[PDB]
Amino acid sequence: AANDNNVEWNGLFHDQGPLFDNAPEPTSTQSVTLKLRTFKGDITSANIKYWDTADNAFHWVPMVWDSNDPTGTFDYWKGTIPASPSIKYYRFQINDGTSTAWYNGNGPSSTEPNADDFYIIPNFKTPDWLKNGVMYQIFPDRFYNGDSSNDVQTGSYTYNGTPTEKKAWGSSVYADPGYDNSLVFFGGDLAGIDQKLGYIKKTLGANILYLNPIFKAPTNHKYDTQDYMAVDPAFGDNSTLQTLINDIHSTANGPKGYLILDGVFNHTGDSHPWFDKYNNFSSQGAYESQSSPWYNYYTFYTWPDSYASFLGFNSLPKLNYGNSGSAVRGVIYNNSNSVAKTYLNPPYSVDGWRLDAAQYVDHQIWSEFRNAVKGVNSNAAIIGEYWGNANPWTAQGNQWDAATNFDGFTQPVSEWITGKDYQNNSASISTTQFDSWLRGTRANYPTNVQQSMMNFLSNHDITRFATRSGGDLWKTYLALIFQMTYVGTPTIYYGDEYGMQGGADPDNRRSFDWSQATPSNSAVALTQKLITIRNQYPALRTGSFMTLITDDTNKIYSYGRFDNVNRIAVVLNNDSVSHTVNVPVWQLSMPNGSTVTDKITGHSYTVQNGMVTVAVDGHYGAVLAQ
Ligand SMILES: [Ca+2]
Ligand SMILES: [Ca+2]
Ligand SMILES: [Ca+2]
Repeated sequence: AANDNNVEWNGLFHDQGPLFDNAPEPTSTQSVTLKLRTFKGDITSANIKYWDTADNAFHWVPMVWDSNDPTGTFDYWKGTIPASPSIKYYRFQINDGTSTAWYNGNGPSSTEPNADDFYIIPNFKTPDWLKNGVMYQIFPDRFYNGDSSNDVQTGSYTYNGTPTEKKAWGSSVYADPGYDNSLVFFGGDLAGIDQKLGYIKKTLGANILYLNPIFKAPTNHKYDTQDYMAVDPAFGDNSTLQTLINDIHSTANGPKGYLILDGVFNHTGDSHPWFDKYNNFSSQGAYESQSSPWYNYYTFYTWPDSYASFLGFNSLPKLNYGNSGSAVRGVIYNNSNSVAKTYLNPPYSVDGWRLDAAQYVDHQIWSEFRNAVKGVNSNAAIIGEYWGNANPWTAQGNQWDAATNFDGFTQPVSEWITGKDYQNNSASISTTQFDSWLRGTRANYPTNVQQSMMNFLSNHDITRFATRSGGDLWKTYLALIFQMTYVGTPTIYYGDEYGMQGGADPDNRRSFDWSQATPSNSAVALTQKLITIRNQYPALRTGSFMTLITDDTNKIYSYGRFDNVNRIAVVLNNDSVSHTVNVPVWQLSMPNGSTVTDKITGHSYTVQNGMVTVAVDGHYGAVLAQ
């Protein structure tokens, strides 16, 4: 490159990783020094242009030449945005004489963008353990039966005229004729989770557990809460929960762990005493009388049978949060003994809440909720359920730390690798489309939020990845290599690590086959290897992300994860045959003559003419680190 009236887009880079931003989670008094990469000698000037919410105006900061990279291929330019408490948004103007390019979260543009600016949100922190962790999601009835004494039996109780059914471990999840799918119980419990902490924390290496609901409720899924304050007896008691939490937190039995609970705060069950549709309590619920002590906890359109609910399910009546200081806001979060606080305080001290159905609870309520949660424990995580762009609950730093990454992770991964959407409908995307989808969805979020997103291949509300993949376990390998090297918390839905299959609910909640929970299962062996690799390299958790190859002919995707210390080129082959790939590691400033090691195999390579040449099997990958 040269000063030649032309900005060369291929040389340009910025994100908020360590090489480019010295303060990605600044306080009010920390200035933000930003670096923009270009090809060496390519440009004549560059400017940071930032919107300041303090004065509703743009501000321009001229940049200066900072340095070359070690390979001598690139310049870095630098400039500093001043310290203050205000939210700010920035982009770059990049000039080479009569040529101008713009650059922001969406990359380069010939025209000035007005969306996808980078974020500066002073004093907004997400928990660093969430950014750096690996999460394991457990649907408790189906993971491990640690104790038969608490098992629900066939006919133990009835709910809305149907008896419960016990089914044998490993059998079909579908209720036998006459029974109901939501009242089928395999016997998994908290004691079982406790007994399997060595599998989770050592055999795999995950350090965060996320549980589907565990509080008293008549169904097997327990999203129809009857008592927020009691562990459901099928799963244990509150003392079992305390013991489980202390064993999760222990550093003596594996890495220090964290527990995130499912907070079902949009709605209760229809059998909650506040509602009491079936008169299970002496008290009078909202369904029973318009003079009920809890009548105003719900919203009736025509009392008693037409009321607000989750998605039209009459079993899930929607809570009326009223306005600030209301009784409902009190019992859920404000009161010293609220549901949200109770589990965050001793003797529980859980590490976060996953917010079920969170889009149906307004932004004011989530802002108050954040204050309640973070006031007890500033390092307790708040992850909202949302299937789209969760910017409205994340990008001002006043509500959630992150969201369930359906839109930025689960869907594009599904469509690229399996050719199906996550509901197993036909929907395929190319490698260029995959890369574009990923970039646009990252750009929806502040960097800390991106790094804290819950990135799962499957969950309890979508079809299993291994079913979408038609049973080809190598598609799971590929998905795992991507998952464990991408931006956001890798989240393993129990069983995905061994290739568990399953269609739509309830078949996505099969009982876990413990014969497969060893490194003799090749997917488990790869999962363990990848978690070890992710835990070795901060660049994989909090590093920059740069696209390197998007090859739609050979179905090759390559990207770099890199920081001040490490440079890692991930190379993924989404074809059904091997490809030998020339990896442009020069883009990551890996020097000529240096060595890289594929951390999956231990195979070593030498960088030549900016390239590493590696053979990658179909539906597999290499993780080329130095
Ligand atoms: Ca130039
Ligand atoms: Ca049990
Ligand atoms: Ca009653």
